[PDB]
Amino acid sequence: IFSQVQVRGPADLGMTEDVNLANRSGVGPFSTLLGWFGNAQLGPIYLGSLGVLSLFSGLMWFFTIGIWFWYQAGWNPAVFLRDLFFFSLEPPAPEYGLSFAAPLKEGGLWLIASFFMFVAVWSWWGRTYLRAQALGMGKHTAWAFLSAIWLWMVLGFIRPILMGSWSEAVPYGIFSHLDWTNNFSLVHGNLFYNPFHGLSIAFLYGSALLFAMHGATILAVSRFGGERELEQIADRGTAAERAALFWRWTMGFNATMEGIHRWAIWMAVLVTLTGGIGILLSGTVVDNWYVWGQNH
Amino acid sequence: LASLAIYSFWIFLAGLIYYLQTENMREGYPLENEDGTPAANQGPFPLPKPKTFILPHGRGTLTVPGPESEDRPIALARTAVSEGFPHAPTGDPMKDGVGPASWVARRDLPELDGHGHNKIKPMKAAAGFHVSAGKNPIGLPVRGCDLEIAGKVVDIWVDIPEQMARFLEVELKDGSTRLLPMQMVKVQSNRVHVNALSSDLFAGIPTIKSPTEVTLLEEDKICGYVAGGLMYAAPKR
Amino acid sequence: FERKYRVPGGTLVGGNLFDFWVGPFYVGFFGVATFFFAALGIILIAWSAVLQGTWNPQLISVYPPALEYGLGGAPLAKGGLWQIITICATGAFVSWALREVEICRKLGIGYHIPFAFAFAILAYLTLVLFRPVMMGAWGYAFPYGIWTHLDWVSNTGYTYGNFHYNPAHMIAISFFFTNALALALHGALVLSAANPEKGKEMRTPDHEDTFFRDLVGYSIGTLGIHRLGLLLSLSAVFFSALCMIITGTIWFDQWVDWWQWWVKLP
Ligand code: BCL
Ligand code: BCL
Ligand SMILES: CC[C@H]1c2cc3[nH]c4c(c3C)C(=O)[C@H](C(=O)OC)c4c3nc(cc4[nH]c(cc(n2)[C@@H]1C)c(C(C)=O)c4C)[C@@H](C)[C@@H]3CCC(=O)OC/C=C(\C)CCC[C@H](C)CCC[C@H](C)CCCC(C)C
Ligand SMILES: CC[C@H]1c2cc3[nH]c4c(c3C)C(=O)[C@H](C(=O)OC)c4c3nc(cc4[nH]c(cc(n2)[C@@H]1C)c(C(C)=O)c4C)[C@@H](C)[C@@H]3CCC(=O)OC/C=C(\C)CCC[C@H](C)CCC[C@H](C)CCCC(C)C
Ligand SMILES: CCCCCCCCO[C@H]1O[C@H](CO)[C@@H](O)[C@H](O)[C@H]1O
Ligand SMILES: [Fe+3]
Repeated sequence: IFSQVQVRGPADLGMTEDVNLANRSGVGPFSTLLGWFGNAQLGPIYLGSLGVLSLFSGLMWFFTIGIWFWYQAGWNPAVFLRDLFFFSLEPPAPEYGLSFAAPLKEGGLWLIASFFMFVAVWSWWGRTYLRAQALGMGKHTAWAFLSAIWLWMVLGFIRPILMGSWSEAVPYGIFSHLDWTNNFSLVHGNLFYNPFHGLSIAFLYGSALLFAMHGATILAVSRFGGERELEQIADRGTAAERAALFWRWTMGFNATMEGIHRWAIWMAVLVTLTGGIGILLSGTVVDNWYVWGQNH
Repeated sequence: LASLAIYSFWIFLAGLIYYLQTENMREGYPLENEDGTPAANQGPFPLPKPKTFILPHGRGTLTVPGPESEDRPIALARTAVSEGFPHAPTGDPMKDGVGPASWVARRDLPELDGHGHNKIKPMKAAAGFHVSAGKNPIGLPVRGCDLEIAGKVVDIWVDIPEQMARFLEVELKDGSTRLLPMQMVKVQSNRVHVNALSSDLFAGIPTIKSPTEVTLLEEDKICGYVAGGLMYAAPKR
Repeated sequence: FERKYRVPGGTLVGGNLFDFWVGPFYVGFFGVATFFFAALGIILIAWSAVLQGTWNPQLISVYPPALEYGLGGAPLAKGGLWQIITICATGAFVSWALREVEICRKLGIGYHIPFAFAFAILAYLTLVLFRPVMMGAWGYAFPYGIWTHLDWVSNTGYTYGNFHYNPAHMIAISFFFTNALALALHGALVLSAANPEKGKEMRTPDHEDTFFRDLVGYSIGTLGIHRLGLLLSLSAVFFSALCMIITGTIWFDQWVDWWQWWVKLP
């Protein structure tokens, strides 16, 4: 269930047929914390080529936003930390089009910041790329990612390039991107009538459930380390056999220590794949969803 | 247009589902299934694209869709008439390995690791392995359910990789030993229990081969017995 | 396989008259009840998308006894077929879960699947009973239409300003979200291992563990993730339950005013 006598020997590690140079971040066993629940270690790490930027970049983004973040506050703590949610960087909307050549305070920051985070994601993308390599895994997370990137790449890039208007991108602030949402509803014609959206919900629930199903299984399956999934997709003992019997019987029909994660990598990815489709339609190839709908 | 979108998307879907997806579920599970309903109770797929695996460091090879049955003594009888019908174990089930009990038969080769670290050793055998946070079952007199105790803790065989307190050795009063899986047992301050398994036996606990190493059939053979307790132990219920 | 697992007993109640497997299905005196409670449901029900005249899988619908009609009463046309039909889930479901124990108990396995969904059958009730029951009325319970529900949803929602403001709401999303990839990673991990590059030998348990400390520089091997996963999930649903139960009842105002509790004082 969740560790009741904790152990933790030395400090462990592995090849990478690759640039191990990286190693800073030192084995600092965590016990009460990330121990009781998960894993006691803490690092090592591997701050490769790419990983640098990810960070370099990943911050500016944070810095830039963080910056014009202050100005609204007027360089004031009590201020700054009040309207903190409330503060926000809104694009060159100043609605005036996929026409860069912007002012800092209108376009600017945003065109700057936003557009800079282009990079993190992008790179760090690579990251999951080779961290696989070294180890010579497959390349699934590279796969199980461009989802995360679709609805990204879209939501703030593709689309607004489609209406010839960043005027169309989502804005940076806590309580702002929330708001920039439904606003987004009202204009696409109450948008639940959106086919793709519902799937996207179709699924974003599909998980909740299933992580709540796969997870909760393996647990009734410790009794026999159902958890050891590889030294199982090679060799079946009760573990598998029965964590599938349950379902074979209950809902009649079952899966396979692999397929199940075959059920998994997907179950989730659609959850994003989907919405991305949803969203390059919902301002073009569909001015309204009621309508479109009512016309079906 | 988007009707061509959402209308063919409905291909990527039906597409995968009973395709890849459920296809893979099959890969190496009752690569088709008999005993009454012959060739099925409807219209699956005649077993997918058979594929082969790569057994880890040390080599081996497994081709997944395979018909490795079992004439490995199912003491499982008959209850009558139709299939779906239960099938009673021919006497004390816990042993013959059937019902809750039932084991399997993974290799007589324990799951190695990274290298040859046969992954699951005992605490002594170990390098620098002790108890960060916890009580220590060691010397912890293991109870039963009975309430007549059935042994004294002798180790916690450690999992190297996960660094997982995998099992806890327990020496009966035949100056003997046997290890009981961790996700059984309740380490309470002064006392212990793999309650599942009334003391008033315990013995059932199959032995391992060498007293340093739990091989697959070991772990697996071990692991059932214990549980069957759940199913098949009078007190409890 | 199975054949050995098809082994008398585990019966919560039924004793015997129930130890059997309609083929792939283990009957037992809950599937048997699961039944009696699904039939009688869609019967009374199906009786409704009639009475409605129209129907259309799509727009056959069921609403409860609309507000001030009361908590008490209602009649198999303004109330009832909803009423009753409801008492058919908060029971057909509960009934199955149990069918869930029964399979477990015998199946050898462990406790928790049946607990996890016990949350689901717990989200629901909230919305169609708790919420309702507290607002001394069953009107915040909801439709039963493949399509209204957005509506029933879409309004109450907006009943309280941009609902994406109710805090707890804030949250549950972010579990909802996280417990997502949270699968996007797990579902992708186990995989790459199990199914590697072109010729490389099947990977290692600590083959994985090794990736993550490299991407992320922590990493919660095998077990730790199936718990964690069943975590963010189970949670977030529930943190949903809070959202509401709380929304119609100690926040009468548009959500955006909450937020000031902060933006007050010094
Ligand atoms: C009230 C407002 C509108 C509405 C407006 C929208 C809008 C607008 C959009 C969605 C979309 C979604 N909505 Mg909707 N939605 C409403 C009603 C609902 C309800 C409900 C009624 O029950 C439900 C359940 C849903 C459910 C959903 C999800 C299925 C879906 C995306 C969520 C997700 O899982 O991926 C979320 C995935 C991501 C956010 C991936 C992001 C990846 C990036 C690259 C990672 C960035 C990391 C960064 C660099 C670091 C920052 C770290 C943080 C500080 C921690 N909506 C109402 C009708 N919804 C999306 C959609 O599918 O549109 C087609 C979307 O765009
Ligand atoms: C426009 C309206 C508002 C808003 C208004 C509301 C309202 C109003 C409510 C929510 C709730 C929800 N919203 Mg909100 N929401 C908005 C926008 C969002 C966005 C977004 C991206 O913008 C997101 C991601 C969300 C997220 C969500 C989820 C946290 C949550 C759903 C609860 C839940 O799933 O319980 C899931 C519960 C179940 C699935 C119930 C049990 C189902 C049954 C029992 C399962 C068995 C059924 C049957 C047997 C299956 C058999 C199948 C067949 C035999 C095959 N909302 C907009 C801005 N939201 C709901 C919530 O908090 O509920 C607690 C809610 O009431
Ligand atoms: C499959 C769909 C889901 C998905 C998938 C997905 N995400 C992924 C993967 C996949 C499959 C990874 O492999 C990749 C990964 O490497 O991280 C786990 C990742 C990831 N998903 C991320 C975020 C993310 N994904 C999201 C959504 C989704 N990702 C979907 C739910 C969300 C939302 C919107 O819920 C978020 C916030 C990152 C954790 C990671 C890749 C992020 C990346 O591009 O790198 C960003 C670089 C930086 C942030 C630079 C760092 C400095 C910054 C200023 C950050 C401040 C952090 C703060 C200081 C910490 C404070 C906490 C402390 C108190 C501890
Ligand atoms: C709460 C934690 C997450 C979760 C987990 C969960 N669900 C589970 C499990 C687990 C752990 C199961 O083991 C169990 C199952 O065996 O699933 C495969 C189940 C399950 N989760 C279900 C559904 C569902 N889960 C939901 C959510 C979640 N499930 C959570 C996110 C949702 C939503 C929308 O989030 C949906 C749609 C079922 C597939 C299944 C068990 C359902 C069951 O008991 O069905 C029996 C069928 C009948 C009795 C016929 C119905 C008779 C009714 C009287 C009439 C119908 C009225 C009802 C309102 C239908 C809906 C009306 C309108 C709203 C449409
Ligand atoms: C496509 C645009 C996606 C933006 C969605 C939210 C992106 C920013 O989200 C958050 O990150 C900032 C970091 O500077 C925080 O300071 C703010 O809370 C907010 O900007
Ligand atoms: Fe898993």
